[PDB]
Amino acid sequence: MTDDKKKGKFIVFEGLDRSGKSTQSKLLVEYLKNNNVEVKHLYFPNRETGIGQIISKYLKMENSMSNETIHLLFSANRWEHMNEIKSLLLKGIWVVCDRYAYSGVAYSSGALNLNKTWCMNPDQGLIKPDVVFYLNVPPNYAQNRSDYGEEIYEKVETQKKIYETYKHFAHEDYWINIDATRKIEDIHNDIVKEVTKIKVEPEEFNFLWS
Amino acid sequence: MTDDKKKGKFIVFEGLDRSGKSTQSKLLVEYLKNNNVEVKHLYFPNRETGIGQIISKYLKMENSMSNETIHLLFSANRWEHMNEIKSLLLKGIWVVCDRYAYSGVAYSSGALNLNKTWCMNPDQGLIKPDVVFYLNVPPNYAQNRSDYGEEIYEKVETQKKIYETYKHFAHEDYWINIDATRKIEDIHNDIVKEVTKIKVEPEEFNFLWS
Ligand SMILES: Cc1cn([C@H]2C[C@H](O)[C@@H](COP(=O)(O)OP(=O)(O)OP(=O)(O)OP(=O)(O)OP(=O)(O)OC[C@H]3O[C@@H](n4cnc5c(N)ncnc54)[C@H](O)[C@@H]3O)O2)c(=O)[nH]c1=O
Ligand SMILES: Cc1cn([C@H]2C[C@H](O)[C@@H](COP(=O)(O)OP(=O)(O)OP(=O)(O)OP(=O)(O)OP(=O)(O)OC[C@H]3O[C@@H](n4cnc5c(N)ncnc54)[C@H](O)[C@@H]3O)O2)c(=O)[nH]c1=O
Ligand code: NA
Ligand code: NA
Ligand code: NA
Repeated sequence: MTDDKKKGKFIVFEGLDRSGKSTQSKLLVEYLKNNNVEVKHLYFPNRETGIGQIISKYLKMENSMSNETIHLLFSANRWEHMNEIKSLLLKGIWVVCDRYAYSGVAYSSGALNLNKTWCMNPDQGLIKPDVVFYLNVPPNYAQNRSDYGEEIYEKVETQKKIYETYKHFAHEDYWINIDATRKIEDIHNDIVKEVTKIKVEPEEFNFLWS
Repeated sequence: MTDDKKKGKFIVFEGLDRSGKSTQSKLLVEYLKNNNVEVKHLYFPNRETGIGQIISKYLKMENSMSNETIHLLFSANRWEHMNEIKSLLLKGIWVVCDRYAYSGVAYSSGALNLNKTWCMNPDQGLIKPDVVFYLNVPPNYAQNRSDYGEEIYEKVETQKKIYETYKHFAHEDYWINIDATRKIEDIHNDIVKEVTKIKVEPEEFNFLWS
């Protein structure tokens, strides 16, 4: 009756810029809703919060910030959401989340040359997701995307480095590589095949990075 | 000509709430200007910035935030200043600083119950000061001073836990314990005495947490 168990499932999309994360998670969520499964759609960065408004401005080059300043904002933005998320998952509501601490590490080490550990430390103790679908597109695949170049990191050479740093996570048992250069529909079914593989049962919360 | 040495000295004050840090540093700056040193007065948190504004609001109880959200903001706030303080110290301007990283560790783990290491990590890599002046007073000492209680940690029980965690720095190279229970001018005196002790010569930059 004093229950502290995670009851929803936590699903994260990771990927390079414009890689289809909104496209996929919308659909996943939509699929989850036609199957008696409850789910909230989240995303990082959340540009609505105080902290979030500053991240946005950085991304849009309306301001500039130092590497370590912006990195810690991205991380704080995830912690300002931990209760929300924890609450949802306690209640049995699934969370499908577009970007997370991986983005944080991939981007900052890749694009801003920060040290990976340094980059990881702030995000330690955030809730561990049950799965990450890394939508995988090659950096030069991305550029053909509709709004490519409008935001700070969307330059081929930069994505090129971010693509390489993302492999820092390939060895995780929840890291699921998805070849994302396809028909939206194909990618979608893979995700589905993979989400029903998971068994629905209550369990203790886990935290990064362990 | 391609020179990256530190030519200014960098002095932090640490202490519990309302200990006399602003007071003691207005004095040290005054003194430094007389005896011909160029010096800039800084303070943390710097409430005036996009981030500081959020910290301010937090401290006044105009918002709440998770512990981790706020702690990374305190850190971010110092990183957004490093470019400035590095330029100053590069040129030979001294920096006198009201509060720094130590505040972040002592407060966060003491008042908020965060893991020490985790608290330090985000500050790892900031410029190291030369000397820290800790204005030691007993935890219940300061409670009569003009505005005490207006801001979040200004509770006797909370001060005690902070006092215990500041000890984690107590007997270190750069750490200088000052009995700040005294009349202002006697405190000032003991500071100047240790300040005259400094060697003025250029040197390598040092970083937290070495
Ligand atoms: C969390 C975090 C983020 N960042 C950095 C990383 C990012 O560079 C940046 C902006 O954050 P963002 O999430 O807005 O950046 P993007 O993800 O690039 O922006 P999008 O959200 O728009 O990208 P999506 O991956 O959602 O792409 P999507 O909107 O789904 O689709 C793009 C286009 O492609 C089509 N499309 C979708 N799937 C397709 C497919 N399979 N085949 C062909 N076309 C496909 C879509 O319909 C759309 O037109 O922030 C950090 O540095 N640190 C951090 O901690
Ligand atoms: C940087 C950082 C801060 N914090 C926390 C620590 C803090 O709780 C709060 C910031 O808050 P603050 O630093 O603005 O507020 P205080 O620490 O209380 O410092 P103040 O700016 O309020 O004042 P001081 O401590 O400098 O005290 P001062 O302004 O010198 O004077 C206090 C009063 O006492 C008198 N006084 C001063 N010295 C006296 C003496 N020796 N004897 C008798 N009286 C003395 C003065 O006239 C004044 O009224 O945030 C974190 O949690 N993490 C972080 O990383
Ligand atoms: Na997205
Ligand atoms: Na105070
Ligand atoms: Na002060």
